[PDB]
Amino acid sequence: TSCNPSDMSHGYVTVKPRVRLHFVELGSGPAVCLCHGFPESWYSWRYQIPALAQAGYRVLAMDMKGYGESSAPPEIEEYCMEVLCKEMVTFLDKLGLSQAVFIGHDWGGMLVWYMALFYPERVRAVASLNTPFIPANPNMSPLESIKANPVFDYQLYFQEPGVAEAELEQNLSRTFKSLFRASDESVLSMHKVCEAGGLFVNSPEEPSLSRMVTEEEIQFYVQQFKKSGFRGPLNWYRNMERNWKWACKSLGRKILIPALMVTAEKDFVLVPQMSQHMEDWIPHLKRGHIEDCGHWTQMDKPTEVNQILIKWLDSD
Amino acid sequence: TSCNPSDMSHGYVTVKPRVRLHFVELGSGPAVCLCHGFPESWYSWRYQIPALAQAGYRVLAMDMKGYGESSAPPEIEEYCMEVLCKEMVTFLDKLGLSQAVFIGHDWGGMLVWYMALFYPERVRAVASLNTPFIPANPNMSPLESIKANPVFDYQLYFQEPGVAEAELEQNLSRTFKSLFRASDESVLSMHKVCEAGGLFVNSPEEPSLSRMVTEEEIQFYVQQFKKSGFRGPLNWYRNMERNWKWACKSLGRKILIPALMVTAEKDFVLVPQMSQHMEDWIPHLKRGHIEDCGHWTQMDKPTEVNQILIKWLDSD
Ligand SMILES: O=C(N[C@H]1C[C@@H]1c1ccccc1)N1CCC(Oc2ccccc2)CC1
Ligand SMILES: O=C(N[C@H]1C[C@@H]1c1ccccc1)N1CCC(Oc2ccccc2)CC1
Repeated sequence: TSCNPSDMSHGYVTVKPRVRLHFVELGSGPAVCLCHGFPESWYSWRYQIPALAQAGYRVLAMDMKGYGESSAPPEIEEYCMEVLCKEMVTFLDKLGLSQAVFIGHDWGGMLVWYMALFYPERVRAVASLNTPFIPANPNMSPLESIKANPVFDYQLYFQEPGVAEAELEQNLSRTFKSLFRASDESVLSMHKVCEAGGLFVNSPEEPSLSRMVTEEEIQFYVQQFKKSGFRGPLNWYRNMERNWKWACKSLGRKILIPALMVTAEKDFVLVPQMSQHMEDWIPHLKRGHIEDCGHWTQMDKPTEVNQILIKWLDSD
Repeated sequence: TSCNPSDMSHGYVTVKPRVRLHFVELGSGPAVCLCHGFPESWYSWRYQIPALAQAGYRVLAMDMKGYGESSAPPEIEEYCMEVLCKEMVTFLDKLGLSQAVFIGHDWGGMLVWYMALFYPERVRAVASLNTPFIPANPNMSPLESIKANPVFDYQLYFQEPGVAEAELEQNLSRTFKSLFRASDESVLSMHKVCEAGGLFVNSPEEPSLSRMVTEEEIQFYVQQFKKSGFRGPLNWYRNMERNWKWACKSLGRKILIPALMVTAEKDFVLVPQMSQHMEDWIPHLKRGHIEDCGHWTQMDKPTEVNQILIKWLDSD
């Protein structure tokens, strides 16, 4: 059911002089590109990779820019959606793939939605775990969306370069044990982070291991983030204005390729209802929904995830 | 139309603790594994890779064990056909490929024949450039064979470890310019190498640049062989008794999968006639033939090679 790092084919593509993307590859058949979120890894797809391969697909599980063995340049602008999207199109070009199915989770979900929006010729079909597609609003900028919804206080905390990095890097084992939990095992409150002076200001010093993950799996993430740290990954949050401006350019156009939106009942940041009017701009959208499932969808409910993705790939 | 290394996807698979195989990967569709000869590189397929990919195939171009970015262990036993084939099987396994079409040239061609013989379940179809399939003779030694063939003198010169390595490594640039030439530009004789005391004793000091290759292409080979040198590549020659014995436990089995033999009119080591009775053991055998084509079939007549491989791939 799971992947061992040293038993995988590891691929590397240079998308521009500074930058190479690492991926893991398994299977033959149509190309399916898996795109993880924050603060994760190709390995967050470890339960999907063999199941999709076995179901008849050629799986490319990325280390997204900023992560793992992929390049992690320091400049904030290197991680705006426009740049990240172009690099992924280049990725396909170097691999000689005219198209691929894109499946994303969290920030990776935002990525695949924009790939579908701006590069539909290169996206055979698109699926997102948790992250909805909301057309950009030309009237309200990104800063007025947080005042409307206090849940994203932590996002403000993530803005100033250096600050969140030092807390998250301070003790990597504690970071991942604190984050990677089932929703009922939560020890964090993304609500008054800036005032409290940190995400872990008063969560346990020695968190217990969640029933979702083993010590060995936590240590893999720990090992991976020692390479470049949290600057690249946190830079994904620091281009809200640039992402908004860019999203605003494709107002009129709609996603006409096969599409899947999967919601998780207990994800308290990417709430199911955020996706509810996606029919209005994607009438053919297919849906899944996972019960009793928190934010860490792939880890939390791998079997449900596998069943939903495999059924959708095999049909449309 | 060729390949630029920095524009290729580079793949890496650890097949056992000490050994990882490097490959370049381009395209989508049925998997086609390309296996070069001595002393070459994945790069020797530079004109086939884009053509096959464009023709609807997923091309995996190998650095064979001993070469380029693949591991090159020192021991001679690591390069016997049994170990090499087993490793190629592990390669497919970890990539999650149940089968591949195998296409080989020179020593690579000998490899794919053995793969077809001993691992028919993993080999979809097989094609060899220049290298014929001759069933092993139970009654005649490997050293006994060379005594009915004086052109294979150079093979004796290859047996003592360190000797040829030193000659071929002493000026890499001269080495490749001396070897990679059209058969009418030849500056070498493989008549009496042992007693003449070297492959390059009577060839020019600064050979001209063959018409088949540019200075830049030559320098790529130079760069590649600086990593490991010639020990690994030459160890391919130093297992004749073991290879013979291994092959002598396969004399009942025939190749039932689709098979392609491509002969090269001016290959003065792997002569076309050496293949002339192959349909006695493979009745369904397809053939290709290339006029005015020396040993370096891929670089010498890339158009014709492409035409032939694509036609046969689309048919069986
Ligand atoms: O912050 C996250 N993910 C949380 C789980 C990560 C986290 C949080 C806190 C600590 C560690 C990890 N977002 C919000 C930004 C974007 O969602 C959008 C953006 C715009 C529109 C719709 C959705 C991607 C997902
Ligand atoms: O030496 C080569 N290749 C020559 C062109 C390389 C060369 C030569 C000289 C210098 C550089 C490169 N082999 C020997 C092994 C096998 O030949 C056999 C053996 C047994 C049966 C059938 C075929 C394949 C061809």
